[PDB]
Amino acid sequence: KVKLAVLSYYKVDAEGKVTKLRRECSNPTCGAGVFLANHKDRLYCGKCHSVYKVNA
Amino acid sequence: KAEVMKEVIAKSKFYKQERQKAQGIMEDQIDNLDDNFEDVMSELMMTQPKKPKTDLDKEYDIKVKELQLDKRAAPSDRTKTEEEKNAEAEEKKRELEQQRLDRMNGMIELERGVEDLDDGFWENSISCPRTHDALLDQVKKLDLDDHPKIVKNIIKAYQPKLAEGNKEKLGKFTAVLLRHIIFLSNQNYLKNVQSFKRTQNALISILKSLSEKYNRELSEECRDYINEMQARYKKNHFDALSNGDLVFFSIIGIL
Amino acid sequence: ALPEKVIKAYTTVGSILKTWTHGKLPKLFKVIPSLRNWQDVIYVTNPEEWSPHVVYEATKLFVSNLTAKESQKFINLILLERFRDNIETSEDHSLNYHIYRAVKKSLYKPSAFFKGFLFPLVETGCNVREATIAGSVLAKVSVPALHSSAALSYLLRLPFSPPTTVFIKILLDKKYALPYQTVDDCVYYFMRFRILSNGEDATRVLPVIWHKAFLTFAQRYKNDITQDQRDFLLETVRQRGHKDIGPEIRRELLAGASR
Amino acid sequence: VTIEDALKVVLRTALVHDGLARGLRESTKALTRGEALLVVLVSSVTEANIIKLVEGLANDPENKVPLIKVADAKQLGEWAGLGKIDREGNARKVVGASVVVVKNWGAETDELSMIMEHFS
RNA sequence: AUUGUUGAUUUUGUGGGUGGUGGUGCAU
Ligand SMILES: [Zn+2]
Repeated sequence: KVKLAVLSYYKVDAEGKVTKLRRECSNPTCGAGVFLANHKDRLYCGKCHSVYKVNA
Repeated sequence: KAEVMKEVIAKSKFYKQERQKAQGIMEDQIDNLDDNFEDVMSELMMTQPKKPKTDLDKEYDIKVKELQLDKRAAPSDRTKTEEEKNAEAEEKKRELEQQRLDRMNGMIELERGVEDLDDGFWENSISCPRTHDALLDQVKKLDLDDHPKIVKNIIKAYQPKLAEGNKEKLGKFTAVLLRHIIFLSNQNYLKNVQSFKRTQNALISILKSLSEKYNRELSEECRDYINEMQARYKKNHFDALSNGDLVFFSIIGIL
Repeated sequence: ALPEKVIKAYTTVGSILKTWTHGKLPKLFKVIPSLRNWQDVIYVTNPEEWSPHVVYEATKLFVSNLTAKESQKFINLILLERFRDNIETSEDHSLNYHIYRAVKKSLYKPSAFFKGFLFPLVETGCNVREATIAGSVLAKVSVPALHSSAALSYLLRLPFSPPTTVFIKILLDKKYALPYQTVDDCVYYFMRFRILSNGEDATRVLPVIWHKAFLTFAQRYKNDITQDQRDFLLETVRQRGHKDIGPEIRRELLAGASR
Repeated sequence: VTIEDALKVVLRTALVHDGLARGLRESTKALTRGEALLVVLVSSVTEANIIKLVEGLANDPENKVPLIKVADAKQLGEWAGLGKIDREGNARKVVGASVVVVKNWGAETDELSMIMEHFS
């Protein structure tokens, strides 16, 4: 199990600015907030199971 | 007959060959389709279309959320008739009586016999106390008549269902309870015999309920005490023996 | 209109699903739930033509991945229709072993099952055989007490029919800790068949399943009803009681304690 | 009618209509998608990161969402409906909720207007 | 908790009811 995994996705600066550390899936059904799992050779979506290249 | 049989065997193998071919063609189709997976998904995504519940459907979703606010009724089982209960009780009495007769005549439950054992014999909040001393500390400050209350509370506080491991904790407490029953008898009690008689038999009644579920833990403690009495007898003879041993031998007959 | 290349791609899938019995499913098939227009993609695969084996595998895939509102459409348009047609077209009017498992997996999401499978069935001329088969699935599989209690209250409110009473009898056999609101609703249902001004239900002939359901309620929720609720039911058994079941229902009701 | 008592009914009405996002992950997902209408955050969260992130998301200039503070996470969970009801009627086996986000008010109630008026 | 990301649908401990898409004949 991974604890407080959602926190790792976001970094917040001292000024309160929130920056996303992971990319979102472009699938319309997935919509915003569905985050691609970062693998060494690919970006994977856990919802629609789509695969995207890391530098695409 | 033989020609019919070679026909049947041949017919079976011929279909068995067809199914395997049909299975093979299907796997080939899937593999080819998977290779074209990326190409098909591309345009299909490009054509993805752009961006009310039935009033019956609303009510069901509404309904479920009120029911959680409500309290839940306890379900009950069908009541057996007095005749059925008596017949069931009579049936159990018959079985237990028959088993006792069988064991009386040499039936040994592991159903072996006594003669089998004779091979090679002659040739060669509330804390649950795991130890007896722990129980006394908990009941150190109480009157004698209050021992059944804490002993019963320890059982209630540690039933098997409340948490995992409570069977073992009560299993050890069954042994600890027995060492308490014999321990109290050793202690002097002529001053308050009536009070002692109220606690000692109450504890024995509790110990009987434990034995029904934890006889194996009780049996091990019983056999250890028999070793302890023997060992003390070897060095002190009668001086080792006490009133606790006389009480102990009696409880074993009960349980 | 899907892309023309896609139509051949899923038409090829439709041929595969017709004879599919084991192995891995098409990868184009496993991604249908993620598509928004699955209602159109699913159509070209010919759901009516699927093997029974694919129906179970589609139910695993679609129910677990689609949303609650959408899974209701899948269960209603596909799983329910295949359930009804299969019973009617079979010689012995049974249900195929794989279609049987799909209903169990569809019950994984109780909200979609009840509103997509059960309620439409009983409100669309369910026969006794369908109620028995669907009742068995509901009896065997674990369902949450909350959803069933809303569902149990729902069926009791519908017009009386033997097919509906089968589901009422099943949901009472489950021995759920029915909330007091649902227990009252059960009381009203049995109360409304007593002759008083009242509807035809007072005089409607009552099959045995009605009395088994009323005995089931008495056996389990006798201790859960008020004294007032007890006397109305005791009146009901007096007037509409069965020859053999009635006395047993009376025995159970008197043995219970008021809440 | 206190502010705390107002939120008791408001959240309960949202529950009846499946309009609540319960928990951090659902709350964060709801906020980023722009479906959040109100945020109730626990002040007593042990991890400062949780408070920092939700406050940042609720204060996004694109989608400013009002935020409320609650003393106890266990006490918020009872509003979110996680706990079960005992025979006596008191809540039992309640589960703490660090964050709760309302997606749909379901029904318009005077207590909802009172909550909005404070924020305006 | 758990599903395959999802959200209380499951999992764990302790009890525990069930023969039932069962057949085969009989009586409108
Ligand atoms: Zn995706």
